[PDB]
This record gives sequence, structure tokens and C-alpha cells, in this order.
Amino acid sequence: TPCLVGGAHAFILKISSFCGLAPLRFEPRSQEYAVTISKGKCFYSYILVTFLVICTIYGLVAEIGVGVEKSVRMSSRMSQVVSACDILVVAVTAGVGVYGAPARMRTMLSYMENIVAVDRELGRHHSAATERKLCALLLLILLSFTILLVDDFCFYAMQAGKTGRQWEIVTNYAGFYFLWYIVMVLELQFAFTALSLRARLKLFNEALNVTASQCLQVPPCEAVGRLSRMRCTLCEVTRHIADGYGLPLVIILMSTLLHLIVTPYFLIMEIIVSTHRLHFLVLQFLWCTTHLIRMLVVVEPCHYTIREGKRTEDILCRLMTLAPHGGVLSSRLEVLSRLLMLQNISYSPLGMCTLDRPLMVTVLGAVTTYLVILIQFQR
Amino acid sequence: TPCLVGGAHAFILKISSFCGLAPLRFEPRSQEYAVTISKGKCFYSYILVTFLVICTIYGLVAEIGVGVEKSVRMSSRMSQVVSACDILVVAVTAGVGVYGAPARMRTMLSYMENIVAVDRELGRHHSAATERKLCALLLLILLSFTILLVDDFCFYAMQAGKTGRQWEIVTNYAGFYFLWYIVMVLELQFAFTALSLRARLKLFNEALNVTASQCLQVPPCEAVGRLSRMRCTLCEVTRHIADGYGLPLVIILMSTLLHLIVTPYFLIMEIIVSTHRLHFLVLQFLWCTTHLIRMLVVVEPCHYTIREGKRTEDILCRLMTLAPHGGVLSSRLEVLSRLLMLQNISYSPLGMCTLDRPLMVTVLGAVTTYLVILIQFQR
Amino acid sequence: TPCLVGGAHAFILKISSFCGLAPLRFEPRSQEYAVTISKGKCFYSYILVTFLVICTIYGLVAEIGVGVEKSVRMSSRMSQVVSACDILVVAVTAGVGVYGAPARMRTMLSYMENIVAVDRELGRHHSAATERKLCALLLLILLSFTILLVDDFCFYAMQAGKTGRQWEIVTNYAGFYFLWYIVMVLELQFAFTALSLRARLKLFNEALNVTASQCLQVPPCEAVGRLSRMRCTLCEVTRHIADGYGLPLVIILMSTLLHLIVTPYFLIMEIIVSTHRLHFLVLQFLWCTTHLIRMLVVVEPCHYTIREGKRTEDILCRLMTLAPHGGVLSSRLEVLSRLLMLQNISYSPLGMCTLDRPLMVTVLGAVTTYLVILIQFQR
Amino acid sequence: TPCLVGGAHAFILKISSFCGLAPLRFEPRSQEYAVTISKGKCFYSYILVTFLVICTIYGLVAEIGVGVEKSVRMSSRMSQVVSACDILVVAVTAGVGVYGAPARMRTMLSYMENIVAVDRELGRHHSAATERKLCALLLLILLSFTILLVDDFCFYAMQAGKTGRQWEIVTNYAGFYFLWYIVMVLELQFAFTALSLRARLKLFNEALNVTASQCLQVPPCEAVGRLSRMRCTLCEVTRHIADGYGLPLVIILMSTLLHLIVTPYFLIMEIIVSTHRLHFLVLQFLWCTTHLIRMLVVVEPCHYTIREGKRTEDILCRLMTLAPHGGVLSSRLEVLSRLLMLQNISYSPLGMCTLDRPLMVTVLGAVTTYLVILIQFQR
Ligand SMILES: OC[C@H]1O[C@](O)(CO)[C@@H](O)[C@@H]1O
Ligand SMILES: OC[C@H]1O[C@](O)(CO)[C@@H](O)[C@@H]1O
Ligand SMILES: OC[C@H]1O[C@](O)(CO)[C@@H](O)[C@@H]1O
Ligand SMILES: OC[C@H]1O[C@](O)(CO)[C@@H](O)[C@@H]1O
Repeated sequence: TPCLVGGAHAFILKISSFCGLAPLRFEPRSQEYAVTISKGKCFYSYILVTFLVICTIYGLVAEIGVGVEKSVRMSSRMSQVVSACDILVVAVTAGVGVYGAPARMRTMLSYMENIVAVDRELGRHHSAATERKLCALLLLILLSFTILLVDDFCFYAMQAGKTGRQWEIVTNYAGFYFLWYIVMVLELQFAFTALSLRARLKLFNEALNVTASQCLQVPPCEAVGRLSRMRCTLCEVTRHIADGYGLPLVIILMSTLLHLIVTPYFLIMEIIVSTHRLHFLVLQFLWCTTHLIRMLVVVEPCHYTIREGKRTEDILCRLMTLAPHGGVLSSRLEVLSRLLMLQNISYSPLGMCTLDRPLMVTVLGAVTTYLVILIQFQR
Repeated sequence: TPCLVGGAHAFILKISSFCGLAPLRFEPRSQEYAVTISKGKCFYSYILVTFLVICTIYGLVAEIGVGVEKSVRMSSRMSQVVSACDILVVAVTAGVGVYGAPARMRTMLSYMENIVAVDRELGRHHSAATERKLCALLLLILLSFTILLVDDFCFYAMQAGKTGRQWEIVTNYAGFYFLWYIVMVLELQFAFTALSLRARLKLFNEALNVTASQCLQVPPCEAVGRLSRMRCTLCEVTRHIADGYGLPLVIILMSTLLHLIVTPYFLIMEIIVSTHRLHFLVLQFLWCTTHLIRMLVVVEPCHYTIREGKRTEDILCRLMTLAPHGGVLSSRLEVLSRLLMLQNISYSPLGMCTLDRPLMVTVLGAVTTYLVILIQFQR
Repeated sequence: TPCLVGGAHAFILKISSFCGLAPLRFEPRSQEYAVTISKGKCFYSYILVTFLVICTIYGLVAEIGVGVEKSVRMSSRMSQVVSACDILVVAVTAGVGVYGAPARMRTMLSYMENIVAVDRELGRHHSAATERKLCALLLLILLSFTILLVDDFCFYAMQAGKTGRQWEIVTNYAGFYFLWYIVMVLELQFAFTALSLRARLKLFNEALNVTASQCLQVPPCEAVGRLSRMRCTLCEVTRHIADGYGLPLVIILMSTLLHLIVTPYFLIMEIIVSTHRLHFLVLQFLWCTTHLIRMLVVVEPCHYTIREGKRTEDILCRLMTLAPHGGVLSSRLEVLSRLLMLQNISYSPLGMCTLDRPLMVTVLGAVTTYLVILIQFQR
Repeated sequence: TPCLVGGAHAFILKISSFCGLAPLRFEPRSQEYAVTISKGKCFYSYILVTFLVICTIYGLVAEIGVGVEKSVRMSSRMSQVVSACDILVVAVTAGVGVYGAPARMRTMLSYMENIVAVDRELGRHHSAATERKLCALLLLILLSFTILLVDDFCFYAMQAGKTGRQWEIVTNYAGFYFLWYIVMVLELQFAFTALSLRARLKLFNEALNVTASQCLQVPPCEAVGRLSRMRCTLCEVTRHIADGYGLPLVIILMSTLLHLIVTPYFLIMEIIVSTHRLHFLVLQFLWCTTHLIRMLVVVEPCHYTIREGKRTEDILCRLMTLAPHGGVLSSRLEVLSRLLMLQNISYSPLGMCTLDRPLMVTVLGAVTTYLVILIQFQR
């Protein structure tokens, strides 16, 4: 019983495999891809992430020990704790992403066999078309992030080359940007998994709307029960996704919080002390935009899933109003109403957050408060 | 199938059309008004808002570049970021109001054909009388805001005339007050749309109260089902209104937050440094009152709609208690109870906020915190 | 159809009538008291509150104008805004309590005729005994508050007598303590109304527990329907109480917030600048305790009502589990379950707050934040 | 009708009895332990806690009065209010734990007779095995905390021995660490009671999953009703546990808040003024970790219970989808669905908090805000 997969989870799964976030074999059997746990590639992922974290920590220690005057990035005693936190938070995020990738892939393989059964009753062509449309956004975001990483690395290398520390700065911050790449790939992987589930739930909503209200290929009485079972399976898959990614999700959220606190602090420091390096200002603005984009990538698929659940409730209420009174197609909708009341399809990472648009407002308020706190502490 | 409309959406729709927030043709067919998308007036609205935003940005740049000593409004380096934010937030609010007006009018025309069907089963005379009562408040609020705008503009013009910059200040801040007018008209338009829907839902509540409990013109068994379908249509219209105005609503909320942070800062600065211009103090107090009134205009209709939904729940519970046990008028109320449990009628702009009275407390607390933060930063 | 009343609303209603918070006639007909609107006593209440507010404002103006050095209470420029806010917040609270007393008494008379019908099906002796037990707490709290008011007034009078301003200070702060008395009486009136409704709902819970589970005087099938109607009436009375007292409740909550922000500020100022007047420290500690007691008086009855509602849910779940399957006493409990799901018995003043124990934590956190803000501003 | 108990509540109940948190007799009848109220041991617990609190307060007073220069712990005027709060908060926590232990043991004995009936229908061997697995964690945490207490006490004793105040410091802080031991034992007692109830509810979930979906020993129709009654009893036990421990829970939560505010302040003070005592830094880091562990011990069992309730909802939805339409095993699941909708199994201490993972985020944010407030106040 191989776990066939294709479309979105055929390209980003290979990218994550290359960067160590998806230790899966990729047998080319059939048109789709048969994925399975690849013990031996998990060891490679662990070795890669451990080497990157060790190199990043050693480079951070060397950059702290080289001195405030000599360092080009840490040109202040206060601009050493913030940069150290910046480095360590992405190190922790990449570690959580890789140290836990085998378990996440095991859960993914577990719910593959259920989501394929769900797709068979809806049409795999629609899911394949929707998943192939997310590859363009995947490539665009990955290319933008990689270009920003390369530009930042080159800028700092040329700045350190003036004082004859270009190779030292390259050695110290080589693994930092690889950890950035790993973190971004993990975020995109979660986002596209959630978007695939959202596409499945949208297909479920369309089927519930068009079949339960009289194109049909089935009586609506049996159709409502089939859709109820399908929604239970979809809720199971949503819970598995939320459980697998919960720790990476909370770590990514706190990393975005810390980064939206730190980067504006650096921009303000530059515009108040130097106003000299326009490249630094451009990079700081790009990094603030990138952190906002990361937050959006994390929170938007979950909000869309919640909106699709609300649409499910809307469709079900309309169907119950249009349903014949006291007929067979009135107790089948009662069971679905009880299901909708008992269960909501939402992403709660580790039970702390809710992963919705209201979470963005709270994080932005905390960012503003901690930013003004740092500004007061600097002065 | 023309979208007939009249009463509230016959006067403020013409005002919004004049200011570019409602690109609709206004054929005088029948007693009411037949509205439709008016491609060619949407182009006029886009040109108008683009010209206003360009003029406002150019005037802001000129006022920043004229110097702290020369400028009469920006008489401080710190009183340049706050004034720039003040200008740009209303520029963004007006842009969002106009760049998106055709789509909002399309959604409005979409739910017109449903809300007229809802009104036909309740009585168009009541809705026309209720909508005509909102025109007096519309005229009062618009006149008050326009008088305040004219007074502020004249005050600043006379202040700049002392240093020979009256025409310069007029050129720099001509479009700023037009953007204020557009923002206020957009707020009033949303408020009166929400109030019209609240009036419809109040009529629905009265019908549910008087018909399901034995003036009738219909058996209560069929009446409960008809009212359930009506409530589903009303929920659909509420969702369309919330989706159309969601981005303008969140932009208006953040603009009110920023303005309630900024205006008391200016008032405190004046009372601590000058205590000379009584006109400035009067204007600052009037502007604080106006921002509070704007917040109330935004949040009160949604709170009233939520209160009407709670009244619907109350009436339904009373009806279920009074209903005969095991009769036909017991499962019809079960469907309505399930509908009420699954669906609540509330305005959630873009999914972030909830647009209720509790939102006022949070915004006021944030206003106080950021205001004391600015006061600390000034000293 | 006179509105007979006795017990709790026979003593505190006379106290509130004396202080202008209950303009009701008190015909001694029957053992209980027949209350009705007393137009002519409402005029007396309005005149009394207007005179008190005018005297308080004039005294505040005179105390501000007498000078920082001459004033014994306002011995600082910063300790003039806080004291002015302290005075004006209780002035506003007393005004809201009295300007609105006739409408609150009208709503009270409206729900008297329903709550007496509720009591007749439960036993008026229990309600009379429970309401008579609240009179001891009423007298204790009123006596404690009056003693504190008299002690504070005497302390300030003797302090001003040293500089020959005892009669001036008496004239300036005569009405301030009368406004305190009015505010405290209003708080106690709301608290005891809510406690009476809580006692009624507790009787309802006991009846539901002992009658629906087989002392009975009625079959349980009809008993469940009677209790459902009773709970609907109790929810109506709760909503009327919340609507009548909502504005006084929110004003009292913000007054307690401001006072818990102000009084510790005065205590800290004294312990850092003088450490001389032990009477002042004792009074400040007593006032902090009094503000906490006021907060508890406001929030505890609502929390107890919510707890009684949760107990209702618990009892109903136990009854449904113990009920025969498919019998007549299974759909009667279904209606009650739907009623409990649709309606919760809670006090939401004007829709902003929730009036529960969690509200205490938020208010205390805001108190701490604003207190440390004032401490930072002083230094 | 003795209350037989064993496993977890056979070892920690003896530990709590020794430290005064469980005044119960421990007759060795049968394999398990028969516990009952032990009037005479409650007097011993009261005497012990009163003596400890009096000694702690006297030692705190002596340490404040010995002088800033002489004291080794309070080497600052500002580092006297924070240390006094540190001491008094654990004194209050231990007092609440012991002053209230007889009532908590009475409630525990009350719900013992219900939870044993619940266990009999599930299998006492599973509960005994699960409860015996918590003893290893109990011993580990108690040993770690005792080792930390002894190390801290010895460190401070040797530090005071340099200035010839080792016996004085021992006398002053002897009871402080005993109060710490009592607080930790109370936290572990609550945690293991909650974990035992979680194990019972997990057994209930497994039985509902395997029996209602066709190993059985009973038809599923009667099984669903039996499980509904069992869940009602489990909710009753959860409510009794939450009511008994509510005040200790809120006191422990505020103590953890205050300690996570205070300990990082001491660590920062040391790293900014001395950087000399590495033992002090190690102890401060260990104490921060211990306070975080205490918070986790408090909040994790409740979160696991809520997760088990969500799993109950999931299982019930799956069963309703798989249940035959219109059969007997469709209305039995309707009653259970109504039970799940009306009741959630959660720990709300005194009604203020919710005791979940989201509570950790709020407390951590408050910790950060108050910590930076103290840092600003120090400078
Ligand atoms: O300048 C601050 C920005 O730079 C980075 O450290 C990457 O080099 C980002 O983590 C941060 O947002
Ligand atoms: O003085 C501040 C006030 O002035 C305005 O800029 C209008 O001229 C408002 O935006 C603001 O509330
Ligand atoms: O000292 C402050 C205290 O004194 C009062 O003004 C009463 O005289 C209270 O409002 C306040 O809590
Ligand atoms: O140093 C601060 C730490 O020390 C203690 O007082 C114990 O001696 C703890 O309460 C606190 O976390």
C-alpha cells in the first residue's frame, strides 16, 4: 500500500528532502510519486542540521569575541544581545524543523492514505490542478528569499572586506543563511500542506452545496452521510497536520515576533546614528517585509481553512432550510449539524495559539511594545 | 431585473457617487431608484482619488521640506512623524474606500435582489420609513464634519498668512480635507447599510414574535420555516456586507486608533508649551470628539445587530417553551434553533476584529498606552 | 396590580429613596411593601443630585484656585489632575446613578410582576429568608463606608484647621462624601438585586434537581416544562437587570479602576516624601481596601449567577443520563438543553464587559501598569 | 464504606501527610490504603504551618532590620521589597495549601467513592499501573527541588559565614525552605490528582472507541448510556478537584508570575554589578528553570485533560457517522452529543483563569513587561 503523492507534495517534498526537512524516498512508480520513510536520509538530515548549528554557534562566538570595534555587524554592546538572539532563534527554528522531520513525515504518510481516499470521492484532477498552481508561488517566494539572503551575505562580506575580514565573516555567517533557507522551506512546506487540505475542504463544500440540493450521481440522502464521513476524515487530517507542525509553528511565530522586534530596532539605530549606508536601509526594509511575509505565510492558510469551515456551516444551514420537513433528508442534516457544532476545523499549534488573523494583531501589538521598550533602553 | 432602491440608499448613494465612493447610475424609474454599475463613473472616481492622493503627498513633502521654523503645523522634528502618519493614514483610508468601490457596489447590487425579496415578505413601508429617519442623522453628521474641516482649514490658513504662507498652506493641505470628507462619507455609508440590515432583522424578530405565537395571515408552522429561510438570506446579506467593507473597516479602525493617539498628544504639547492659541485647543478637543464619534459610527450598528440576534435567540426560546409538545410547531423551531446555534449575525472585518463594544475598550487602552509612550518620548 | 415587594428590596429601597436612587412610593399595604413610581420624588432626587454635583464642582474649582501651598489635599501640581479625576469620576458615577433612577425603577417594577410569579411556584418564604439575610451585610458595609467617610472628612478638616481653612475645606468637600454615599448605595442596590435573582435561580436549580429525578407534587414531565418556562422568565429578568444597571455598572468599573490607580499613587508619594502622617497611611490603606471591596461587590453576584447557570447545566446533564430512553421525559429535557445552549445567564453591562472574576484580573493588570506609569512620570 | 486508595494517592498522600497537606489516617487494610479524615493530624498540620509562617516572618523582619550592608541576600534598598515579596508569596502559598487541607481532603474523600465506581467499570489494574508510573516522576521532581533548596541554603550559609552571620542566616531562613517544600508538595499533589483523573478519562475514551463501534461484553446501545453516566461522574469529579484546589491554584499561578519576574531581575543585577559569584548565577538559572517547571506542573495536566475531552468529541463524531441511521444506537449518541456540547472538562481555578497552555503565554508576557519595568526602575 504505497503512499502515492504528486503535484505540490512532489516538488517541495524533494526540496525539503534536499535541505533535510523530508527524509523520504521518491520511487518514480506511476505518474505520481510513491514516498516512504528513508532511514539513512534521516541520518543525513540530522548530520546536516547538527553541522549547521555547530558552525553557526561557533561563528557567533567568534563574532562576539572579535570585538565591538572589529565586528561589522555587532558595532555595539547592546547590538550583541539582539544579534545573538536573532541568530539563536533561527538556529532553534531550523533544529526544530529538522529534529522532528522523521516524525512529521511519518504522520504525513499516515494521513496520506486517508486524504487519497477523500480525494477519490471528489476527483484527483482538481486537487492536482490546485496543487500545481501553488508551485509558482513556491518558486517565487523561494527565489525572493534566496536572492535576499545572497544580497545580505554579499553586502556584509564586502563591508568586512574593507577591514580585511571578508573570509572571517564568511566563515562566521556561512551556516546562518543555510539555517534561514531551512526555516523558509519548512514554512513553505507547512503552508502548502495546509493549502492542499483547504483545497480538499473546498471541494467538499462544493459537493455538499451541489449534491444535497438536487451532477449528482447519488441520492442526496446517502450523499449527506458520505460527506459527513468525509468531513470526519478531513478533521482527522487537519488534527494530524496541526499536531505534526505545532512545535515548528509556535517556534516560527516566536521567531517572527523577535525578528519584527529586532529589525526595526536596527533600522531606527541606523537612521539615528549613521544615515550613511543606503544598502543597509534597503536590506532592513526588505527584511521587515520578509518577516511580515513569513507571518502571512504561516497564518493565511489556517484562516482560509476556518473561512471554509464557516462556509460549510452556511451551506448546511441553507440545506436544512431547503430540506423537506420530517423526511429522510432531515435527520442526515441533523447529524452533520451536530458534527459541525462539536468540531471546528482550525489549527491550534501545541494548544497555545489559534493561528488566525486575530493572532496577527496581538503579535503586532507586542512587537510595537517591545520595540519602543528597546528604543527607550537604548537612550 | 433592475435593483430598485430608495430611502437611505438613495441620498447617501448619490453623495458617495459625487465623492467617488459609489459609481452607480441613478435612473429615476419608478418611485425608488434603479442603480447599476456605471463604468465611466468608476474611472472618474479612480482619477479623483489618485489626484487627491498625489496632491496630498506632494503637499506633505513640501511641508516637510519647508522647514520646522517656517511650517505652522509641523513646529517640531517629532511633530513631523506624527503629522505625516496622520496625513498618510487618511490618504490610505480614502484610497481603500475608493480603490474598491466598484467591487463593493457589485456586492451591494448582488445582495439588493435578496434583501428586496426579504423586505417584500415584511413590508417595504417600514423599511422606507426607517431608512428615511437615518437621513437626518446623515445630514447632521456630514454638516458637523464639514464645518469642522472648514474651520480647521481656515484657522491654519490665517495662521500661515501671518508669515506669508497662506496660499502655500492652502496648496499643501487642499486635498487632505477632501480625503477627510471621503473617509467620513465612507464611514457613514457603511453605518447606514448596517443600520438598514439591522432594521430588516428587527422586522424579522417582530414577525417571529407575533406570528409564531398566535396579524398572522399564515399558519405558524409554515411561518417558522419562512422565517428560517428569511434569516438565512439575512445572514448571507450580513456576510456580503462584512466582506465588502472589511478592509475599509479595519483601515478605519486603525486610523481611529492612530488619531486618538495623535490628537491628545498635540493637545498636551500645546497646553505644556504655549497655552496661547485657544482656537487650537478648541480644534483639538473637537477633533478628539470627532474621532470618538467616528469610532462609535463604526462600531454601534454592528453591536445593535448582535443585540438583535440575541433578541432572536430570546424570542425563539420563549416560542419553544410555549410550543405544543411533540407537535408540528416543535420540529420547525428545532431547525431554527440549530440555525441560531450554527450561525451568529456579526461583523468581522477581514476576520481580525469583531466590531463590537468590547473592541472599543481594547482600542482605548491601546490609545492610552501609546499616548503615554509618546509623552515619555517627548520628555 | 400592585408590585408587592419585601425583605431586601424593602430596606435598601427606602435607603436609596432617601439618597435619591429609588423614587418609589412605599404604601404599607399588606405585610410586604407596594412600590410604584413616585413622580415628585424623582424631581427631589434630580434636585438633590444636581445640587450635590454643582457644590462638588465649585468646591473642586475653589480648591484648585486656592493654591498648591495653601491646599492640604492638593500639595503638588501633579497631585491636582489625579485628585480632580478622583472627584469627577465619583461625581459622574453619582450622576449616572441618579440621572436614570426613574428608568431603572420602571424596569424593576416591570420585572417585579414576573419574578413574583416565579417565586409563587417556588415558595416566597425561602426568598424572604434569603433576602432578609442580606440586610446584615448591607448594614455592615454601609456602616463601614460611612465611618470611613466621616473619618476621612474629619482628618482633612483637622489638617486644614492648622492653617485656618477648616470651614473652607468643609465647604469644598461637603458634597464629595455625599456623592460617595450615593455611589456606595447604588453599588449595594445592584448587588442585592443580583443576589435576589441568584437566590431565585438557586431555588430553580434545587427544584429541577429534586423534581425531575423522582416532594414532587407534580409529574416530572410537566415539571420540566414548567421549569423551562421559569428559566425563560428568569433570563428575561436577568436581561432587564443588566440593561437597567449597565451604564452604572461600567461607570462603577472605570471608577474602581481609576481609584485603584490613584490611591496607591498617593500612598507611595507619602511613603517616599513624608512618612509623617500615620493617619494618612491608614486612610490610604483603608481606601484601597474599600475600592477592592467595591470591585468585589460589583463582580461577585454575577459570578455566582454564572456558577448557578453552570450548575443548571450539570443537573440537566445528570437528568438526561438518568432519564428513560425514548420516553416523554426525554424530549422535555431536549427542549431544556436547547434553551441552555442558546441562553446563558450572565451580566454584560452595555455589552462591553462581562462582569465576572476574569474581569478582575484584567482590571488589576491595568491598575498595575497605569500605577507604574504614574510612578515613572512623577520621577 | 471506607475510601480505598492506592498507587499515586498512597505515596504522595503520605508525603503530604508528613508535610501537613493531607491529614488522613492510613489504615493498612487490604492491598490498597483506607484513608479517612484524621482530626488531630489536622491540628498538627495547622500548628506546623503556623510555626513555619511565624518563624519565616520573624526571620524576614530580622533580615530587613539587620541592615543593607550586613545582609548578604538584601544588599540593596530596592532588593528588599522584591525579596520580601518573594518570601511572603511562598508564605501565603504554603498557608493556603495547609489552611484548607482538611476541606480538600474531605472533597477528595467525597469523590473517591465515585471515582472507584468509575474505575470498577473500566479496570483498576490500568489505573494502578498508570498511577504507579507517576511515582518515579514524583520522586525525581521532589529530589531535584530538595537538592536545589539544600544547595541554596548552604550557599547562603557559607556566604554569611564570611561575615560571621551563618547561624543568624540559618535562623532567619530556616522556615523559608520548609515553606518551599510544602508548596512544591502541594503542586505535585494537585498535578498527580489531575493526572489520575486524566488516566480515567483516557480509559473512558478507549472504551467509547472500542465498544460503541463493535472486547465488548455488552451491546453498544447500553454501552453508550453507561459511558454517558460515567462521563457525568467524571465531570463531577473534575469539578470537585477544581473547586478544592482553585485557591491554591491561583495562588501558585501568581507566585510563579512573581518569581519569574523576580529571579531574572536578580540574575541581571548580578551580571551587571558583580559578575563575581558563579554559584549565584548557577542558582539563579536553576531557580528560573524551577519556576518554569512549576508552571508546567500546574498547567500541563489540565491541558492534557482538555485534549482528552477533544478526543472524546472526535470519537463521538466518528461513532455518529458510523452509526446506523434511525436505529437505537443513534439517539444514545444524541444524548452523549448534547452532554459534550453542554459540558467541557476543564480546570478553572476560582473562575478567574482557565489553566491551559494559552495561560502560559499571557503569564510570560506579563513577566517580560514587569521585568523590564523593574529594570527601568533600577536604572
Ligand atoms: O538586520 C536584521 C535582519 O538581519 C538578519 O539577521 C539577517 O541577516 C535578520 O534575522 C534580521 O531581520
Ligand atoms: O491636530 C490633530 C488633528 O488635526 C488633523 O490632522 C486634521 O487637521 C486630524 O487628523 C487630527 O486629529
Ligand atoms: O487618597 C485617595 C483616596 O481619597 C479619596 O479621594 C476619598 O477622600 C478616594 O477617592 C481615594 O481612594
Ligand atoms: O534569587 C531568587 C530566587 O531565590 C529564592 O528566593 C529562593 O532562595 C526564590 O524564591 C527565587 O526564585
